[PDB]
Amino acid sequence: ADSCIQFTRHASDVLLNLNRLRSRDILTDVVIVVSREQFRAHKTVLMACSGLFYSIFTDQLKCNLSVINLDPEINPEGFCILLDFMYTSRLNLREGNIMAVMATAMYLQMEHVVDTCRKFIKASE
Amino acid sequence: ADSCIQFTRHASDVLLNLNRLRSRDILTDVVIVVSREQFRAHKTVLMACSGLFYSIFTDQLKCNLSVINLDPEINPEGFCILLDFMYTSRLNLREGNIMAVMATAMYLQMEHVVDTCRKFIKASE
Amino acid sequence: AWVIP
Amino acid sequence: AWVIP
Ligand SMILES: [Cl-]
Ligand SMILES: [Cl-]
Repeated sequence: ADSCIQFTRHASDVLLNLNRLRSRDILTDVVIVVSREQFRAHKTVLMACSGLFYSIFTDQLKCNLSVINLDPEINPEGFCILLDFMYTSRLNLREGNIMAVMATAMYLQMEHVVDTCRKFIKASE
Repeated sequence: ADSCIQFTRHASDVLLNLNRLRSRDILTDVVIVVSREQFRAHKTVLMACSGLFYSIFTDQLKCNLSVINLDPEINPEGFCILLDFMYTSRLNLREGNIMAVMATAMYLQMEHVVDTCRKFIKASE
Repeated sequence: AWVIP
Repeated sequence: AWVIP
């Protein structure tokens, strides 16, 4: 302990460094395939951000797979935007991509992203 | 992107989930040995927090090791406190452990921890 | 939570 | 940074 001190910037610094490892392809251990596109990532980061990836990588057989193929209805740009969000906290939400981002976030089980997509859509109707 | 929105709590939520994976021993890929004690962890988290572990796991031979043995002068409690800090942002700094925490943080190349240890020591002299 | 960074 | 959490 109750006597701990805390470094405010630590969590963001860790995330920034995990994104630098991803950029340089250091210790990436899985390829996510979204139709014709491939995305290299760290399984622990995916599990920490997505209920779907947590379910996949806690499965006794799927935990050992080096390639995961997503449903063909998933938009690769939508997945790219959510993968960037996982590694940076920043979501590039635009009129031209919001429906694909929302559909991808529902599939990946990322409720906070689903919620902001619903709010932006509702504001425009 | 320049049009991104940001989820303030994302980085801390990611770190909290990586610590939950560590607690449950999920996808841990290295054992750090500090004399008689063993600590299971994720190489990417260690690399994101420590200059020493970044150097170790970017080495073309050491990146593949599943066990890393630290210098015998390293105190296991000191290492435990810094490993908890890496996964939570919280540092359990006490009169009885500050010298060991500072020595361990210098070895692990964690400058922000070294800096607060120096400030607490200086305040007591 | 969401903000303009 | 450091704070009392
Ligand atoms: Cl989310
Ligand atoms: Cl530090």
